[PDB]
Amino acid sequence: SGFRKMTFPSGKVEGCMVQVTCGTTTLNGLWLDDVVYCPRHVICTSEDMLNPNYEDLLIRKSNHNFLVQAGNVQLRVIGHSMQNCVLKLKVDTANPKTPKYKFVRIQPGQTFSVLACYNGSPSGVYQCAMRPNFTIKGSFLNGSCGSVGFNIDYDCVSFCYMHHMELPTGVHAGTDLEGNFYGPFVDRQTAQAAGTDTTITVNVLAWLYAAVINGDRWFLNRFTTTLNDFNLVAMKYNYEPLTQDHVDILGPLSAQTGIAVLDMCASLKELLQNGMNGRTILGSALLEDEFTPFDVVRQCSGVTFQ
Amino acid sequence: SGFRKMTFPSGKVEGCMVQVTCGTTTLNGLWLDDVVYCPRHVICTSEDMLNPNYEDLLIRKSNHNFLVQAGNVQLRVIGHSMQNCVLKLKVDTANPKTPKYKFVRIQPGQTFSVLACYNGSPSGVYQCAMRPNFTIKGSFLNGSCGSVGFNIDYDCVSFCYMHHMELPTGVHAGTDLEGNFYGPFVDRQTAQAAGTDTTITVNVLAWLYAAVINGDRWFLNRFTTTLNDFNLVAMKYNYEPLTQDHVDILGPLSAQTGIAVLDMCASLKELLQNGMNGRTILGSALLEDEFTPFDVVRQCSGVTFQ
Repeated sequence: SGFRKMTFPSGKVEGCMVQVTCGTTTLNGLWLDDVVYCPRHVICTSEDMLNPNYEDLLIRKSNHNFLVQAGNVQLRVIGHSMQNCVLKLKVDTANPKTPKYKFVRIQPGQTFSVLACYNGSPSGVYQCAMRPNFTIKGSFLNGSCGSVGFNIDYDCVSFCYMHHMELPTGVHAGTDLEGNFYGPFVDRQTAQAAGTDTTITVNVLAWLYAAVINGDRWFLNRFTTTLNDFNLVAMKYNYEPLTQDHVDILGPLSAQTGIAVLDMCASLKELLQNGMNGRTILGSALLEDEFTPFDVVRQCSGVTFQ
Repeated sequence: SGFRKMTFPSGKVEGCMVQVTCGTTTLNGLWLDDVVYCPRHVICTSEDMLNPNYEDLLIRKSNHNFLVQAGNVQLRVIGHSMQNCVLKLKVDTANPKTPKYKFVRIQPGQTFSVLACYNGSPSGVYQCAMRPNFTIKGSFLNGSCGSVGFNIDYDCVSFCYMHHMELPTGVHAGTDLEGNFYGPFVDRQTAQAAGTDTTITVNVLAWLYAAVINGDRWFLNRFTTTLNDFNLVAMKYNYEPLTQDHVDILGPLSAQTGIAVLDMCASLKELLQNGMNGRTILGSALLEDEFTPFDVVRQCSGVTFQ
């Protein structure tokens, strides 16, 4: 038993983390096959980031202006191109540790593991979720740009995130591995703010099902509610509107534990209107929304992926 | 910026995770050089665990009764021995992925990363702390035995934990890599209970310093307190007695932020006597005690270890 925030084994990703140097700037890159992917603002200095013409700045750069280091080994750059907000440095040697991988644009609410890196060296890994406002609440200091988010299914590494910037509000924004920013953020140093960050309701119900499996049952009420009435309460407390697809996704969690989805929605409705009354659930005094229904089934059933 | 629960990159440990089979039982083992370390209750069935004579059960076993699998490769066992609560299976081939490692018996309050495994396959990694009652609050299902805890400094893998059992209370107990159980627990299926689990006070103050660095300052009071008076309040709310060594360890956190340790102890005293009043600190409504003062300096300064 037990339930904690888990990340995928980051071994397959460490073998792809490189250091990219371009002028006075250095950040991390992702080395898959003979292409190194890195944020495109490595070609900017601190003064260019106010309003950089990336196409113009990229013209002044040649292949030999990109210093890619894989540990102690240096990869000779033989081609550079940019799509959206990412660079593609074609290198001469392919990564011998390239795992089976995909580039996946995840949807909001879904989670992934983040391998934080500095100077191409992995520094730690933590679990994060794609907030409804397309931000993530990771932890990134200077030099962490280029760190990737990913999910590990079977043996395939599903890359989904690349960190790009810290917003003035303290949260983080980035792109998929094709360079497309999640949300309406751009890779500039301007007044950027994220919208209303609501709560992923389907994740909260999955986290509540994991509580029942683990022994916490004080919240299981003696009431019920319909999907329409529950969504009325959800909008008052800034929760994502629950759809029937969410109810269908919570099917196995409902079948494993015996509490119907709408029955758990009433328990969540009671928690939104009465609070926790000083109690805790899975060691937390708040309602957690960064566990997808798959994340719970992973941990409450023991799925491996080596 | 940002602050989250972080684990060390588990890559160096995945290359050491093997599967050990002995009869109908299968759990995980740690393969360093030409020795595989695994829990000693792999030689027991479900009925032996009430009161197993491990020396007697180990006599009935020979080298060829131990089936060690490293992925698809099988390691031929050429020698078996047990020290305390761990087995040592001498194998013919040394692990080509053995990192620089140590066997370290950590002290309570210190943290480590746990790589959960099933059938020798890594399944996920989460950060945990050695509670004052020598338990850990991980997450372990059947087949997770043999999973290790570790810390990564520089390039050296400091192994410190090996999971052994789920207590009836739902928490977990284990040994160091020399087989010595943390705490008064034994590797049997008997009525075992952990003592009073108190709060690691020095960790809470470090987590409060990380809050100040990250922008949370609502708890920084206009009072102060002495070490004696604070320890009086700490014992009322079941907190570890703060020593001068703890104050000395919080030195750099005090110097980086400007709030003295005793000044922060008054803010913590106010939080113990008044609660959070509905507010949160670093996204938590409770007081976190699973961040060592080193864990904060790791994350608030960007220390890498590849």
